[PDB]
Amino acid sequence: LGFLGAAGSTMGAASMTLTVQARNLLSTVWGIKQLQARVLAVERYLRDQQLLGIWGCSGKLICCTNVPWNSSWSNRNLSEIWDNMTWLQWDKEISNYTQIIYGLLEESQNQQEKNEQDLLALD
Amino acid sequence: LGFLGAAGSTMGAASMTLTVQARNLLSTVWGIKQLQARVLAVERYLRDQQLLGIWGCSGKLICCTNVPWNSSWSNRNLSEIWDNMTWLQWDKEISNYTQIIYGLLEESQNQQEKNEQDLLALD
Amino acid sequence: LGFLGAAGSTMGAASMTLTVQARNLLSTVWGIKQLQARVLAVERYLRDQQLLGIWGCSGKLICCTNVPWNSSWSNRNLSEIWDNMTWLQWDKEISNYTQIIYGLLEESQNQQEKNEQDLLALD
Amino acid sequence: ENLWVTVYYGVPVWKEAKTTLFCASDARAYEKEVHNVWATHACVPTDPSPQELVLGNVTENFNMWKNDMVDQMHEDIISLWDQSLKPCVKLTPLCVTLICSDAGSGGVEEMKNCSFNTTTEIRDKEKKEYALFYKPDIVPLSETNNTSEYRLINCNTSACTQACPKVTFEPIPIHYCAPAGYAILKCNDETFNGTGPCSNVSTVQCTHGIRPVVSTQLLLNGSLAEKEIVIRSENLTNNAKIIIVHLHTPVEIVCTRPNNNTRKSVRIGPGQTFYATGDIIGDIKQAHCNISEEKWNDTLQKVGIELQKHFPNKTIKYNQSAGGDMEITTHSFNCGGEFFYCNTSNLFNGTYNGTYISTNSSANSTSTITLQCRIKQIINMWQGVGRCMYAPPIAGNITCRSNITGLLLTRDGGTNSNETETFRPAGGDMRDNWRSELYKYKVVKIEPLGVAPTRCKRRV
Ligand SMILES: *[C@@H]1O[C@H](CO)[C@@H](O[C@@H]2O[C@H](CO)[C@@H](O[C@@H]3O[C@H](CO[C@H]4O[C@H](CO)[C@@H](O)[C@H](O)[C@@H]4O)[C@@H](O)[C@H](O[C@H]4O[C@H](CO)[C@@H](O)[C@H](O)[C@@H]4O)[C@@H]3O)[C@H](O)[C@H]2NC(C)=O)[C@H](O)[C@H]1NC(C)=O
Ligand SMILES: *[C@@H]1O[C@H](CO)[C@@H](O[C@@H]2O[C@H](CO)[C@@H](O)[C@H](O)[C@H]2NC(C)=O)[C@H](O)[C@H]1NC(C)=O
Ligand SMILES: *[C@@H]1O[C@H](CO)[C@@H](O[C@@H]2O[C@H](CO)[C@@H](O)[C@H](O)[C@H]2NC(C)=O)[C@H](O)[C@H]1NC(C)=O
Ligand SMILES: *[C@@H]1O[C@H](CO)[C@@H](O)[C@H](O)[C@H]1NC(C)=O
Ligand SMILES: *[C@@H]1O[C@H](CO)[C@@H](O)[C@H](O)[C@H]1NC(C)=O
Ligand SMILES: *[C@@H]1O[C@H](CO)[C@@H](O)[C@H](O)[C@H]1NC(C)=O
Ligand SMILES: *[C@@H]1O[C@H](CO)[C@@H](O)[C@H](O)[C@H]1NC(C)=O
Ligand SMILES: *[C@@H]1O[C@H](CO)[C@@H](O)[C@H](O)[C@H]1NC(C)=O
Ligand SMILES: *[C@@H]1O[C@H](CO)[C@@H](O)[C@H](O)[C@H]1NC(C)=O
Ligand SMILES: *[C@@H]1O[C@H](CO)[C@@H](O)[C@H](O)[C@H]1NC(C)=O
Ligand SMILES: *[C@@H]1O[C@H](CO)[C@@H](O)[C@H](O)[C@H]1NC(C)=O
Ligand SMILES: *[C@@H]1O[C@H](CO)[C@@H](O)[C@H](O)[C@H]1NC(C)=O
Repeated sequence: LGFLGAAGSTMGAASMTLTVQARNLLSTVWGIKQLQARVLAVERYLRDQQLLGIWGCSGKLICCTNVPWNSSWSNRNLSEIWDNMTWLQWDKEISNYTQIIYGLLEESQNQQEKNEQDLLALD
Repeated sequence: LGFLGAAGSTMGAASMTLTVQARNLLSTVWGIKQLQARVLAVERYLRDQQLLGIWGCSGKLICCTNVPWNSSWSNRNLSEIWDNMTWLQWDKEISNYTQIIYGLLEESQNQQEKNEQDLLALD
Repeated sequence: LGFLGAAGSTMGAASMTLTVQARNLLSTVWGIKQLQARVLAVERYLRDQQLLGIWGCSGKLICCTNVPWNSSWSNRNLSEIWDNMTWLQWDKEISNYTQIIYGLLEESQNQQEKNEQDLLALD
Repeated sequence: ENLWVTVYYGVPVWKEAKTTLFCASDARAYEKEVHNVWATHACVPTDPSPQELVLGNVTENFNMWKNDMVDQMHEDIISLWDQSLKPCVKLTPLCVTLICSDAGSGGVEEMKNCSFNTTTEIRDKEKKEYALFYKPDIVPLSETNNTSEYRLINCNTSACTQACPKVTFEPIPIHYCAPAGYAILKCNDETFNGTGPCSNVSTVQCTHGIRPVVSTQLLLNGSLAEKEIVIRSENLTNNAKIIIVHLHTPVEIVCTRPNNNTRKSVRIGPGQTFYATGDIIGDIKQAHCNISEEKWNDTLQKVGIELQKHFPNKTIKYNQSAGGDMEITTHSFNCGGEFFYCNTSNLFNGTYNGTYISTNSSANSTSTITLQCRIKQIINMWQGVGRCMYAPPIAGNITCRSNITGLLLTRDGGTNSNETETFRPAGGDMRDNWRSELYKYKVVKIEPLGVAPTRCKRRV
């Protein structure tokens, strides 16, 4: 497709279009602005890739973590979320609790890595 | 042996020298040109790294992908391809069908990731 | 804890806090100086990431390498290192030996990858 | 079994490095339409929450004399000062010979009339104009005993670039923030002598409030100490190293001036107009600075009893500056856009022999110390590459209700069996003030890579 093809479609149908959308993250008076824009595009992509690389989901479009999901963040059913809600108002609703989720994934990744280190050094 | 060890050699002979040919991708008036070359090197390395990282071949040479090879791209057998022809003219005759190939690997990787998602969620 | 929460803490207790000191590496008269400093920070992070990925330890904080440790480098018991020492004295008395350690890790990664492609090709 | 090496990423180890730093200014400094001179368009704003985290048990060596932020701050101040005088009025058509007399009937004995001719907004027409230039800005070019020919001082050497009459020299505070991947170590030890280890190092991102005051021979507004008077020096052996005295109790200092008429506007072409000194109404007086007597006396007594620790059986003395011209022997500063160069003869006239004198008198606070002085208008500061100005005058009277923080001293060379040595005040280079305001901080670089021994075996 192109730039944000499934920008308003079903939640489930928006999970098979991650490749054709994430590909375009890098592709005098009017010479400073172009270079500054290119550098800040590199800044945003490297920040996103590093944030994916902290909690052990590097190089994967869809990654699973073992942190439990608290019901106080959403209090909603899975079926109508995945078959009826567009990504936009979902991100609008969860925007009040993103830092707690990021910290929980960070702590869960560090704890899982320490348990893996203990299990691997046990042998 | 650094840049272009076997740039005009056999197709099969270039497979064993891939570990030494792709090692140096990063290793006033004349300050602006240095800055522009520096930023352009950063752009090239990050674009190459993300483009190798979309279809699940990050940090791995000779990566195998389960997408079928259509016969409308080359229609010629692999024996003389891998023991007769160098890289340059093969790149000349394959360059008209690169975007369709990249889309096919992107779709195959994303479908593979969704299949692994369903397989791990089935337990 | 933010900046350097365990810069003098216990060696065994400093292994629970590597995420917060790795999460924050990117976050006219002065249109060139800050640009040069920002591009320098980007290449410092990219050099660190490429040096991690060159010995097969990309996307993983504490990675393990099968090359052994010689008795002529540290000759000290593990228990009181991990329970009494800090990071700064370790960087004081190990940093003169780091280049040959990096070369040994590079050679071990080269050996591991060559055995991997030999096993993949023989099967 | 045996030791196998494992790589670690996100390791807190340090190195010393020299990199450029940012700015940080308050939110109130951007709503001003006067554009200031530094923090309105170039420097970035800061968050209203400076987070500081104290480290546990780390000892780090500090050397405030071999520092990088002092030189970078000096270079940034010099470059930003030279870039702020480019779109301003240049006084190149003012090198015409002046005919100067006494200031009317009953001359003021400090200014000359100095009438001349100038080119108006039309390139052919010329008109006769007058001003009141100060005496240290008037040079007697002559070939005989002529008492009516005079000229301006900066036409002889280099440039006459006037400061713009919109910017101000008000010293608002700034903060220096380290870039990404760098930190700032700050020592909180109260008995910090300037060089050596510190055991209460805290890591910060942005520095505290630093006011870049233009001052010599005496420190103006700045950060106070915590416990007692602190001596800063690097060797304390020779007589050619400036010693810094950091005080604890401030002493009030004021500076005043008589009246002027207005800014007489004189045109020298299309748009380029300059404001010269007009007339003087009322009686003329002297521009003087007042300092309290007993506060200065027991403050110097405290400096004496604290400096007696480094010299056990020697008495200390003070006298005048060690010779020179106007610009180095006088305490020089600015207030309200007008510069002051003032004699310090009545402040450093005394001695201490080790016997403390207590001053217990409530009614003795009326007595003060007066410092009489003149005003310059062309400033040749930074000891070179200064871009020689012409400071415009102010219409009414001004006040300088200020605060004092530190002192700059220099020991004199003694003779044989000289148990009584002297301490004369001296300024010199500009780096001493910002070095006195940046003793705590040190820039540091973090290396996130490391190695460690354990028993980890990577699975094949
Ligand atoms: C060390 O610290 C002291 C105290 O913190 C500083 O003293 C202050 O200095 C500034 C300027 O250097 C003074 O600001 C000026 O005050 C003048 C008089 O203020 C009175 O009158 C005004 C109304 O006219 C009242 O609002 C005010 O509250 C006072 O009652 C003003 O006339 C000045 O205005 C000039 O500047 C503005 C903006 O640039 C222009 O628009 C005007 O046209 C005019 O040119 C100016 O605001 C301040 O008053 C001083 N504080 C005190 C308590 O007196 C020292 O400067 C500082 N540094 C040194 C080296 O000593
Ligand atoms: C400096 O000299 C000028 C000219 O000699 C003085 O200007 C004259 O002032 C008198 C007032 O006493 C006026 O009547 C004249 O018309 C002025 N002549 C002009 C403007 O060309 C000026 O007053 C002198 N400066 C001072 C401070 O007395
Ligand atoms: C033009 O400037 C030069 C300096 O570059 C002057 O030379 C000295 O200036 C100082 C400062 O007033 C005097 O004290 C010295 O007596 C001057 N001479 C020497 C030999 O050092 C020079 O005098 C200036 N021109 C005029 C006409 O004054
Ligand atoms: C610092 O090290 C000393 C040395 O044993 C220890 O007693 C102290 O608890 C350490 N500080 C912290 C905050 O852990
Ligand atoms: C200046 O120009 C005027 C022109 O009106 C002339 O009369 C005068 O002699 C010139 N020189 C001086 C020193 O005033
Ligand atoms: C170190 O400085 C902090 C700053 O607030 C202070 O609270 C602390 O008491 C100091 N450490 C010691 C040992 O005094
Ligand atoms: C400066 O200090 C060094 C060591 O601290 C000393 O050897 C040297 O003699 C001192 N300089 C003078 C002039 O005494
Ligand atoms: C200060 O310097 C002058 C310079 O001649 C000298 O005469 C005097 O003795 C010195 N000491 C004092 C205390 O004035
Ligand atoms: C300062 O004052 C003293 C005494 O009042 C005087 O001798 C001296 O010439 C004055 N000026 C300087 C620059 O010292
Ligand atoms: C210094 O103080 C003494 C004692 O009050 C006084 O006689 C003298 O005039 C003062 N000034 C100088 C320049 O010595
Ligand atoms: C000097 O100016 C201040 C205000 O800046 C004013 O309060 C004071 O009265 C003035 N001095 C005289 C003698 O009028
Ligand atoms: C200087 O002292 C006065 C009174 O002692 C005080 O009001 C003023 O705030 C002080 N200056 C600074 C910059 O703190």
